Amino acid sequence: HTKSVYDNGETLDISLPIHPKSHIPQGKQDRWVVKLPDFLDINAEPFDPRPFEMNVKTHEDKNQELLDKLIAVNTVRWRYAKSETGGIFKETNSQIIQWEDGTYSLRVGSEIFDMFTTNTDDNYLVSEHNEEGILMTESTLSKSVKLVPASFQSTTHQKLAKALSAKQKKESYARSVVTKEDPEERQRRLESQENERYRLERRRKQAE
Amino acid sequence: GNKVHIGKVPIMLRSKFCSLRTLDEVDLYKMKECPYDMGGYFVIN
Amino acid sequence: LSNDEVNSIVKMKQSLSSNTGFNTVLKKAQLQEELEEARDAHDHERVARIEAELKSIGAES
Amino acid sequence: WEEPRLILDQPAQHDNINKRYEIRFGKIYLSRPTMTEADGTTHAM
Repeated sequence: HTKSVYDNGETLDISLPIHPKSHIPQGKQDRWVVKLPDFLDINAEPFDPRPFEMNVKTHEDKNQELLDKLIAVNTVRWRYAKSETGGIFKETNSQIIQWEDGTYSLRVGSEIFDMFTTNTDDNYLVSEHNEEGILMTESTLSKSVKLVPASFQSTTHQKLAKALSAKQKKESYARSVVTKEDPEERQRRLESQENERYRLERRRKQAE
Repeated sequence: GNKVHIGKVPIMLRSKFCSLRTLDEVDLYKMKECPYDMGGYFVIN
Repeated sequence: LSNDEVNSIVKMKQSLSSNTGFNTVLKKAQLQEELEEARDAHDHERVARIEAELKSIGAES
Repeated sequence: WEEPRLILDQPAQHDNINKRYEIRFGKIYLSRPTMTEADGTTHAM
């Protein structure tokens, strides 16, 4: 019997402000934690075509430019779609597809990335309240999900392979130069000048 | 602060920094170098 | 003769030197070294001139 | 670049003046092999 250490009974009358939720999970407060790959990005901001076109960057490094192009075209985005009835709706370019085997896949455009799920126990999601210095739980993270390219022939995989293969090809640090005179000339001339000023300084100090 | 000279590194023959990497076949004879020589060694003293 | 006088005479004859196989090979090697130096400096303008000069000097038999 | 910094510091009181003298190592420049004669002239080797 490990007796309870705390028996003072002191209690805090702290009241927390909570906001209504736009959605509510049904049947289970379960969520899946998914690691974000390098070739996939999330753009929570609404898609603004004009700033996007005006902010496209061009670099000399072909590998970096190709990687940026791949991540930009593969980035998950969303934008406001004007309905034919005059209303406004949230429109996204990303979907989740479940196959007949029960596996799940993340889809952006025509690209499909498979999901590998590993069950994790005693893993939960919490909401941080920094102003009060306490953590409020949200739900349970039952499964950890990894995103994997569907096949070799997928354009994303081929672009990644090209970028990584040509990235390690460029390696040349030392820069060549042409020597026109003796590399030791500076040292000897500066030593001569230093000895001259040594003699002058010694004479001055003996005369001082 | 600029290019200060720190030393001289011996150069392996027929390597990328050797003078014989270029020069083709004809000039290799004018320099009194055997075209059958394969390099891969240093010349110290 | 002194060393300096020998150098002066050699430079004078080099100015008079129309062509010599040893000297042509040395000039081509120096041009190749200058070309690699320009390449490492990403100077796309000098390298074209050096390539043109190398093409003109070359084509041996 | 394994050891890219040599640092000397000195808290001069001789008026607390903490002076740090640091030298950094930059690029490596290589050249084709060259011969420097006794007279002073240098030429490709």
